[PDB]
Amino acid sequence: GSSGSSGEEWLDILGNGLLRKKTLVPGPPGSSRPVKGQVVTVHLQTSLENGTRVQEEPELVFTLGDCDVIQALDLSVPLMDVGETAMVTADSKYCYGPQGSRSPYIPPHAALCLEVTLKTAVDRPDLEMSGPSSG
Repeated sequence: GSSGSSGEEWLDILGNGLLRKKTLVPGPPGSSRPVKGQVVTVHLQTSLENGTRVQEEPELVFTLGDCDVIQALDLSVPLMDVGETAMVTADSKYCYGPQGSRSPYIPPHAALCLEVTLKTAVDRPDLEMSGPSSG
């Protein structure tokens, strides 16, 4: 027969298998998934499949719904409730690309372990005296 939710292994966000998600720590019953188009602040940490931390962003902020961040992070944020620590493992393609990065630099086709943590989601900006400009 069939029980219902079949989650023996990581969760397929896209379905292919590249970009996956693993809830490390679930949030409270009061929390809930944020909205696309608001200021979401989480903690993303890039690390080589081996264990070579490439970067560490404690206060990562971006505008959900604008792909202003990694394709494995912006596609996971809206897949986790505020206060729930979830990890994501996608191929470089979704991370930086088959071409690599600049600074920090990263090798192509080189998967990277990223740990997403939804802290708070609001409309108001977090980083004062900061923002994009025309030029």
